[PDB]
Amino acid sequence: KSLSFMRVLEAVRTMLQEKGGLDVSIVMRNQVEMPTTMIEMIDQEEEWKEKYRFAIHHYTNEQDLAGVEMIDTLIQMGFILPEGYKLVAVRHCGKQNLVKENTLIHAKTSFEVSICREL
Amino acid sequence: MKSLSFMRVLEAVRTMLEEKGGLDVSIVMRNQVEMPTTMIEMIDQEEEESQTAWKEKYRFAIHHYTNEQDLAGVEMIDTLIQMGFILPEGYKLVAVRHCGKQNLVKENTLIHAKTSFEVSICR
Amino acid sequence: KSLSFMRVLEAVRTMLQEKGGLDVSIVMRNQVEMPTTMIEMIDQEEEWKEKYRFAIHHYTNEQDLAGVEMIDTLIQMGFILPEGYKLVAVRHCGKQNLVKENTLIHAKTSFEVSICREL
Amino acid sequence: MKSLSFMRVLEAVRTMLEEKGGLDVSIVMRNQVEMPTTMIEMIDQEEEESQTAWKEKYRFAIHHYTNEQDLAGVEMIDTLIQMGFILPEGYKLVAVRHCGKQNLVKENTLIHAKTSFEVSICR
Amino acid sequence: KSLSFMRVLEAVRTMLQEKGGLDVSIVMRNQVEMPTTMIEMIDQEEEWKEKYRFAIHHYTNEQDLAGVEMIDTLIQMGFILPEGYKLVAVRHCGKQNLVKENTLIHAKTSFEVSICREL
Amino acid sequence: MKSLSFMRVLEAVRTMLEEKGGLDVSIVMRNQVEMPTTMIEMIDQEEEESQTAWKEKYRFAIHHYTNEQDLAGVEMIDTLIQMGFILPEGYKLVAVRHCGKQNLVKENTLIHAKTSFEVSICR
Repeated sequence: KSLSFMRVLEAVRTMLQEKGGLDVSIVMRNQVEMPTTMIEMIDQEEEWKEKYRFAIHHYTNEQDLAGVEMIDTLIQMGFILPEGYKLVAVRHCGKQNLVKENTLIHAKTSFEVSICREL
Repeated sequence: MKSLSFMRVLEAVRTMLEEKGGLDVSIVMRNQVEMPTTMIEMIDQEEEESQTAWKEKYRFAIHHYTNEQDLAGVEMIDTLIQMGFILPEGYKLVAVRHCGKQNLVKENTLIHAKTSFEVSICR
Repeated sequence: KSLSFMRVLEAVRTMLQEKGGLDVSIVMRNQVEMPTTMIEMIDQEEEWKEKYRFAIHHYTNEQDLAGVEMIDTLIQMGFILPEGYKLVAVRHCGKQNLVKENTLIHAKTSFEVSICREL
Repeated sequence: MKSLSFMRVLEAVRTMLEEKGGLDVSIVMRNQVEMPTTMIEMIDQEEEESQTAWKEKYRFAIHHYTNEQDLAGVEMIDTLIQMGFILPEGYKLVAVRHCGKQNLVKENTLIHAKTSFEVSICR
Repeated sequence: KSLSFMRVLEAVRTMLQEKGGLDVSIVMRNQVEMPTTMIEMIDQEEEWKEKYRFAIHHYTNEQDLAGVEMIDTLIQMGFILPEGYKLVAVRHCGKQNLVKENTLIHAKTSFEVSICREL
Repeated sequence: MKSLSFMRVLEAVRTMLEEKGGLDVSIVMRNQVEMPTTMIEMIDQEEEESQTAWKEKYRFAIHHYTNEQDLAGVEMIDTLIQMGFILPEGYKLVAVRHCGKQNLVKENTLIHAKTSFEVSICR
C-alpha cells in the first residue's frame, strides 16, 4: 500500500521535533499572527515509488536564515518512516518565497520527497 | 463494454466504506461545510491507453472534516479505498493511486483533510 | 464543411427527447432552481475528423443514478446527424461532478465525441 | 511577405459577412452587452511550421447575442466563415477550423452564442 | 551580457518616434481615458540568442486600422539596438485584441523579437 | 553537496548589490508598496539535469519602484546581477539568465519595474 500524506506529515513533524527540537504543526492555516512553523502538504504522485510535495512555512518577526536553514538541512538529512516505507530522496521543488505578511516575515520552502515501499 | 458512469464509481466506493468500514460517507460534494463529515468529490475521467482492452482513469477526492486532527480516521478511509471496491461484471479495478492534491488545512473551526485518488478501471 | 456545435447540441437534444423521452435544454444557465437537464457545449477541435466536448447537467432534488445513467447510456449509444456527418465515437472526457448547489443535487457528466464528414 | 496584422483579418471577415451575408457585424469586442448583436473577438496569433513558405494561425471568436435561440443565424455565420474570405495579394487562406471554446449560454435576457475559429494564412 | 527589457522598450519607442513620428510611452497603465499608444513588456527568455515579448496598445476614439498597421509595419521593419546587440527576427506572437474599453477603441498587438549578441 | 536554500541565494544577491553596487535592496517581498524601494522576490527552485554533477535552477524577480522612469538604476541592478555573485564553497554559479515576466507598469504614483531571472547553480 501507499502511505497516507498525513503519515508523511507526522514523520516530518516528529523528525523536526525530536531531531531539531522544533515545534512544528502539520495543519496549514491561512491567517497567522504569531511566530510559527507549519507544514503544508501539496500533492502526491505514484510513479513501488512515490513522490510527495509539501512546503514548510516559517513565520518570524525578523529574517531567520539560521532557523529556516536548520529546518531546510534537517529535512534534507531525512526522516524515519513506518516499517516497509523508505525515504529515498529529498529535493527542493516548486515555490520558494520570502514575503512580509501582517507584521511577520513569512518564509515558504517547497520540497519533493521520493519514498519507496516493499514489493 | 459500455464506459462506466462516474456515479457508479462513486457508489462502489461509498458502499465499500459503509459495508467494510462502517463509515457513513456522502457522494455529494458540499461547498459549505460547518460540521464534521466525510464526502467524496468526483473530479474527472479520461481514457487510458490499452493495447488489448479499454482502460479508463477516474479521479476523485475524499474530504474528511473533523473537530480536530484525525489521523486514525483519515488512514482508515485511505487504507480501505486502496484495498479496492467491487465493480459490476465486466469491469476490473486495475489500480488505486494517490494522485493530485493532498491537503490538511484549518477551516474556521474544522480540520479539513483532502486526499486525492486516481483509479484505473478496465473492461 | 464542419458542423456547427449548435447543430450537434440539437442532435443530442433530439436524441434524448425522441429516444429517451427526456426534456433537455441546449442552453447553459448559471442559476438553477428547479429540476432540469441542460447540455453545455465546451469546445471543438478539428483533428475529415472532429472532436466536440460537452457536458450534461442533471439537477434533481434527490440523487438520481437511474436518470443520470439513462442519459449517460443514451448518449453512449449515439445520435443521428445531418447527412454527410457521422458520429464515430463517444467517450467520457473531462470533469465529472456531483455537488450540492442551492437545494438541488447537481450532476455534471462530460463527453467527447468524434465526428466524421465526407471528403 | 510581411506578416498580416490581426485587424486586416478582422476586416476581411467582417467585409465578407456583410457583402456575402448581408450581416452587420462589429470587429470590436464589447464586454457589456445588453441587446442583440454580432461581434468578432480576436484572440491570438502564432507562427505555424512551414517547410516551403510562411504560415500563421489566427484565432478569433464570433459572439452572437439574440433574444432567443437562433440556430439559423448561428449556422449562417458559421457557414460563411468556413467558405472563406478574400485576403490581400500574397496571402492565401489555407484553412478555416473550429478550434477552441464553443458556447451557448443564457446571459440576463439574451442567448449568447460563441463560436471559436482558427484560420491558417500562408505567404 | 543580455540587454535589459527596458533598453529594448526604449529602442522601440525611439524607433516609433524617430521613424514613424509617433509618441509612444513605454510604461503600461491600466486605466486609460484619452487616445494613446503604450508598449507593454511581457516576458523574456534566453534561448547568444534571446526572445522578448511585448504588446503594443493603441487607444483611439474610432477604429484606427491605418495607425495600428503603421505601427505594426514599423515594428516588423526593425529598430536599432545598442552596440553588440542585433535584432534578428520580429514576429506576431500571443494575444491580439480589439475591444471597447471606457469610450475608446483599444487595440492590443503582441510581438516576439529575437535578438543576438556577440559571443 | 547539500542543496542550497533559496535564502542563501537571496543573501548572495543582496550582498553583492550592496557591496559591489552600493545599493540597498530588501530580500523580503512586500505586497503593499507606497514609496520607492528595491526588493528581490524569490519565486521557485527546480533540479536541472546533470550528467556529471548536481545542477539546480532558482528563479527570482527584482522589483524596482521609483517616483518615475529609472532606466539607469534598472540597468545598474540588471548588469550587476548578470555579472554574478559569490556562493559558499562547493557551489558554482553556472549562469544568470533573464527568464520569465518582465514588466514596466504604473502603480498609483510609482513606476514599478519587474525583472525576472533564472540562475543555475552547480555542486
